[PDB]
Amino acid sequence: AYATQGFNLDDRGRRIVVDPVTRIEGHMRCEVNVDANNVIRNAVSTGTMWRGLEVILKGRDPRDAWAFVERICGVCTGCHALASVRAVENALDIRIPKNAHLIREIMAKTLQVHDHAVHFYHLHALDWVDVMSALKADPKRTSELQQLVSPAHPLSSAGYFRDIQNRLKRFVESGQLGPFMNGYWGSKAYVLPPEANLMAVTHYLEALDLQKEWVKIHTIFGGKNPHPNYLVGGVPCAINLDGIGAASAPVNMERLSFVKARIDEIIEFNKNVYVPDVLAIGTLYKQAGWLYGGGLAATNVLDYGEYPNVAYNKSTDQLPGGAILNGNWDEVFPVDPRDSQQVQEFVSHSWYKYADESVGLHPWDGVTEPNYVLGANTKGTRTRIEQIDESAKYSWIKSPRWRGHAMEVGPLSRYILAYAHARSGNKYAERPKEQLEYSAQMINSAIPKALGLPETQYTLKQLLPSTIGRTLARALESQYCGEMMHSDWHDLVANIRAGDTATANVDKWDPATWPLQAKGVGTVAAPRGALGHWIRIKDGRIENYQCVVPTTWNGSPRDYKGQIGAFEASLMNTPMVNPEQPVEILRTLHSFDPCLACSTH
Amino acid sequence: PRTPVLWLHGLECTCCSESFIRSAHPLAKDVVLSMISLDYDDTLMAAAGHQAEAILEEIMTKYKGNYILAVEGNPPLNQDGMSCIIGGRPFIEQLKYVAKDAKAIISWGSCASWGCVQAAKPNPTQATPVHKVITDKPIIKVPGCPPIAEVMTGVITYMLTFDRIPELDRQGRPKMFYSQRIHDKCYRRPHFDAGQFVEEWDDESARKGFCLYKMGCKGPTTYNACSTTRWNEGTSFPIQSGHGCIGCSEDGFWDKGSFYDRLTG
Ligand code: SF4
Ligand code: F3S
Ligand SMILES: [Cl-]
Ligand SMILES: [Cl-]
Ligand SMILES: [Mg+2]
Repeated sequence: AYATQGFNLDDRGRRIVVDPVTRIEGHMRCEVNVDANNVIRNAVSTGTMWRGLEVILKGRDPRDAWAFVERICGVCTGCHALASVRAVENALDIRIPKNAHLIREIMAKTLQVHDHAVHFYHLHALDWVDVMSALKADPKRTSELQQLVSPAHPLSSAGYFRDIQNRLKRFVESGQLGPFMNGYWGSKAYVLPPEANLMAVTHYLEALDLQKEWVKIHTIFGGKNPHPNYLVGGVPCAINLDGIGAASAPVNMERLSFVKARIDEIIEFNKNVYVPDVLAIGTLYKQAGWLYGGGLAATNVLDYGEYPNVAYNKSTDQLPGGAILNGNWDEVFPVDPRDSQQVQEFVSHSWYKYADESVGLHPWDGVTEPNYVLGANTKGTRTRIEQIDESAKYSWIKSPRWRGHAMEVGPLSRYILAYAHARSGNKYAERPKEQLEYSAQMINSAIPKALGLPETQYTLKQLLPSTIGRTLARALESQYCGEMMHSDWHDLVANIRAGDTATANVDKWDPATWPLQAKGVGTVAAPRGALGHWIRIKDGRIENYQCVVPTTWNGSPRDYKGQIGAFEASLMNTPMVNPEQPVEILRTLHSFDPCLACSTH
Repeated sequence: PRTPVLWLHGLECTCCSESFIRSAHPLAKDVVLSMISLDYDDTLMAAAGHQAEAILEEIMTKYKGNYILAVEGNPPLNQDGMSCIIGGRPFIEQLKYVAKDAKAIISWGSCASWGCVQAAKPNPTQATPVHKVITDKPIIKVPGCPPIAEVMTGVITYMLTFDRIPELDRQGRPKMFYSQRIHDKCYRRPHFDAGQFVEEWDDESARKGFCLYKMGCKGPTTYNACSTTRWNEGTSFPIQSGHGCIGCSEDGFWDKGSFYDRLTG
């Protein structure tokens, strides 16, 4: 047992293993210890995959890198490509034209919405929603709930909900439960009434059909989704308004109109389906007293800051970043990805090796040499682990820290940062502040009043650092991203109509024009938090390429000082209804939206 | 009853799973609810840990020789296989276990088919395609990074309707989707035929949709349905949106030189 970061870790209780952790991207193992009353008193995050992209990149052409690193992940598809082209452009002093900037922003915000909404419905919802309970719902009362939760959503009739319920009934009655097989249905950890479950399952199905439409924005600008194409110096999707037949361009007015139609659909979905569902589900779990899962969000949060309303002008970031420590929201520290003393990665408890593992390496000096070795207290063998030994090396995820501090990253971090910035007088963060205040009022008062529940008085400081808050911030971010790209579209079309059709700067395309050595960094507010790629170029080739990815931060194992990362902190001090059913573990881990391929790359 | 599908994930990026759910015809919703029984899939399944693993034995026993194994990603042979761990054990052990009683095996995507990005030089994990590990079972390769959504659901639809693997080429790819090179029906082909090429990004030629051969397009050597079926319900494909094909459905495409270096000859 030891104390760290205000957490009292204790591994003397009953050990529980969850492997595989499902409804995430990629491969994770989680172990906990629970006390005499089933409360988690120790948590262990193990990334169970590695591919070695950083090693693979060595010696290759910086212009090709984006395509390699894009394949770090097909869920957060394109965010690595964006980080890569930004890193190369930074190294080579390339400035992209305005249309390329706007198209990249639109693609980024499309990813945010798609990734967030699919995460919530298809990966997260089953931690809050009992599908079997949905079978018991009254269709008319479900219709009535839908009208209260979201008056503007037109899919609300009792007949509609009855038809969806009937299809679910027949599916279950077949005896082939598919994705619902061996689920935790009926657990006392589930608190929703049947009608809320049926509404949510209905939206799960609605979202599954709709998500394929949103990504057509990627398809127009980047050729395909998953894995749209990017370009060092701009975008490949050249613009020509008059061009028809043999002279047809990738982007004309009809293509832009198509994009706008998709953006308008996104805005409807976020406002009418996604945000109201999370507000309602959040309210009901709040009423049940389920405010667990805050972890590091209560103290230390970080993001690089993103979405400048003026390109290359960081003061205009619409999700302004930095770092908060010790839960002091009155002080945002600036974060500099170039500073060797700020972002560093340890491998003390990871399956890698450094010359000296008492130090953390800034990614320009990063090293990725695998070292799969298990500690003396392991139960099992090298190829058959029964209980992992967290006192030694226990993960394929490195341990990123900021000035030595363990930080949480992600939409929640960005929303806490936005709130802090707005309170200091930052006008660019007005919208997220407005969303947060609106959400707190809905959760505390409006939804309770509508549902005949007691009104509560939680502050944002109390509500946000929780698994509910983390889930809320993601939904709000989706909505904000849809709104922003609606504006970006207008700016893009206006710029083109004013006569600027440029999409690529090719002045430094040819490596004969490059400095003989250079270093660069590209950062992105990726769906799961703070993403950075750090590159060193020598004689036209990649000398070093290091990625520090959002789930690397959140899912990280302990560092040299034994400080825990966001996943482990979040599980601490949570009661489990049944230690053998990982309902609460999944609910909280899933609230970070773990991407394990991203975390390990 | 609906044919059980056990969908395993090795080393991967999950692009094939994402592509699958983009399918418009048929909808992935209809595939899952009405066509297959998707009994194991890390991405979507309710059960975790012990409850998830217990599904595999149950389905393999009840549907012995009558379930489909779908594999996304691939097994690593280095690090004693523990660069991909499932249930405390190497992925390769799960793969071999589930494969033994499958009636057919689908290798989804370039990862499972050939190795894809993790197998690019110097392949630190010795990531190895499924057909090099499973050598005694019928395997259909559906390559591409990822494959087109309707190609994936088209393969499933054929297999379920006919209880057969469709006709394959010598590389194990379904002829119904991989018989054409991109360059055969690429809409920029008339420009190629006239020697009309983009030479620099966003040049006048690029704005007129000239051929991308000199910008490195690997369409002439790449077999896929991208030029005709296209992507995301026929919305575009890489070339239509202005970037050359990078050869993503072909074996070892990461190690055939820069994406921007033109083909020779
Ligand atoms: S763009 Fe590529 S596939 Fe199309 S005609 Fe030119 S070389 Fe062939
Ligand atoms: S890069 Fe891949 S998606 Fe099609 S156009 Fe080329 S085979
Ligand atoms: Cl060992
Ligand atoms: Cl390959
Ligand atoms: Mg890294």
